[PDB]
Amino acid sequence: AFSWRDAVVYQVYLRSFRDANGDGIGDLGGLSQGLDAIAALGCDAIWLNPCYASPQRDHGYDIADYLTIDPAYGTLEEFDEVVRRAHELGLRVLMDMVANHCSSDHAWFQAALAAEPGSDERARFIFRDGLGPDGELPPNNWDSVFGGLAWTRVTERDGRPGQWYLHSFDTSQPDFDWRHPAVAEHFENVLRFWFERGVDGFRIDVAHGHFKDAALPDHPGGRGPDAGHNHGMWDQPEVHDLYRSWRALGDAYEPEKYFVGEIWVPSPDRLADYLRPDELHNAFSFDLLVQPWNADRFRKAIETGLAVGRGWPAWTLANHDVHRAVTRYGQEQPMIAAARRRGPADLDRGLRRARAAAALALALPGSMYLYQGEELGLPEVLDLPDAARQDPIWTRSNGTELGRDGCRIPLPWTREGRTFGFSDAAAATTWLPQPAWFGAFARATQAADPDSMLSLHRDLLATRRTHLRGTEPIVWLSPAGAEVLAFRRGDVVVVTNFGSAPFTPPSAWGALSPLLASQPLGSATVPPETTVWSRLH
Ligand SMILES: CO[C@H]1O[C@H](C)[C@@H](N[C@H]2C=C(CO)[C@@H](O)[C@H](O)[C@H]2O)[C@H](O)[C@H]1O
Repeated sequence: AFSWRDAVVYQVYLRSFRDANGDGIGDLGGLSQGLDAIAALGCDAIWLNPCYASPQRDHGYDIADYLTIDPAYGTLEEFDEVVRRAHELGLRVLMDMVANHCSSDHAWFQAALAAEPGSDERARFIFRDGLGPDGELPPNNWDSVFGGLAWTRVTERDGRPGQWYLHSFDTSQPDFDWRHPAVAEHFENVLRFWFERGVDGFRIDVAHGHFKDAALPDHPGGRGPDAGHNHGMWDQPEVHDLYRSWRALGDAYEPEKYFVGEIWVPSPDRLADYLRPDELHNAFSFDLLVQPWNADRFRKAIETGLAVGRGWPAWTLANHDVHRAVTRYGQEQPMIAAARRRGPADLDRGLRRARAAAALALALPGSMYLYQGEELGLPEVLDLPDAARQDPIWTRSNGTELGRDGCRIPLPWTREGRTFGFSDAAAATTWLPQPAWFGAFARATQAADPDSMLSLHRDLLATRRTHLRGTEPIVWLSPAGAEVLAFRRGDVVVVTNFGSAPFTPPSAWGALSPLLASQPLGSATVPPETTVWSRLH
């Protein structure tokens, strides 16, 4: 039967999955068409990046209406059909909860801008007087995650500059005041609304956000690279009461709803508090995602994930915010900055390592989140033309930080077609341009090739379901620091040879016959940069 503990979740970046309407934008009609492909791959659930009404200044994470689907993606009726079709295929459905902030076009925030200092409208956000004799300094020294100030100054109704409002992310994403009672009430209503439509749970955006220190103190570390975690801006005690309330709400349903947090905090003990039994079910294990190709760093990150997750963490190797794994591992090897390195990526090296890494991560106890396109071995499109970039990171850095658009390129479905089957002929230009070579990675081509990245993922998910029991914990076979990672789970032994020479496992690891491998191999040595799953006799 289905279990969240062992779920393999396909992350659907809807804008770039499949364009059924022919407007150049991935949409719900396209997702409906592609659900058969997700289930055939072997996945257990889908998580949709936010598809609510949004001006797309942060591509869905700036929400203007939490109770409606963006008209570019479809109607609520089409959404209901997607949910029922997914369910009919056995796929559970996670939506994306974005409650730290809303779009500046949300009706509440437009009302706040039009209201006076001290109004209730502004009290639902974080508006403060500026510092300096004319208020020209921001109220404190906080940085936007996307670069620049975390505050924007507004014009008051006398036409002169006045108060500033806080935005942890883009200027167009004002942060709520989570101490204002209307905010919590609104988000309980949002949860209930979507749960009523059969949504099975939420991925929680900025789960370390929502509450800040009520005094909004300056970060003593400053703005610089090694300023450190801004303790006043994130990860406050009140956020745990919030998740207790959401968990209690979700636990009233049968089956109970599911919550996975997107949490970025440095301390594993701080992270673990989000996963206490009355709070969130899980959180992405980002330590592994940011590691370079290195056996020792992988092992340490896996150890951290297993402790924080109490034995069944939520693993992921890529998402819509970081460089694709084929690029990360194909580059020369040296928090989130580690997953956004620039420089030449060797495609064959990156594909080899990405295959081995997928095979390793899918053997770990717990759940696994596959970002769309990773099952095709897509590289990051680093050479996107300047003019095509849309990520606020690009604009706010004046072009000195590339941003995330290179992992959001519309997927290739067929070798043929001007958009590689992402849309039909008659369709508008795609919202981000696909490179001329994307057709080489087409899903249909890979499905027909037993050696493809897609076929490897299909084999892994099939073998994971038949041979890997969720109740069997890791028994480490290799020692700390080894260049070859090896463990046993029940009667399956997993070996990842991170190095460039073949490796012969010591006979004490058992009498092994191979189940699958991320490369060819009929010997008992593990080829370079290869993962092998074997049955233990
Ligand atoms: C290092 O992580 C930081 O930067 C990341 C980009 C953020 N990720 C989420 C936060 C926002 C803001 O809604 C969207 O722009 C991202 O796509 C979403 O996945 C993290 O919450 C934030 O802590």
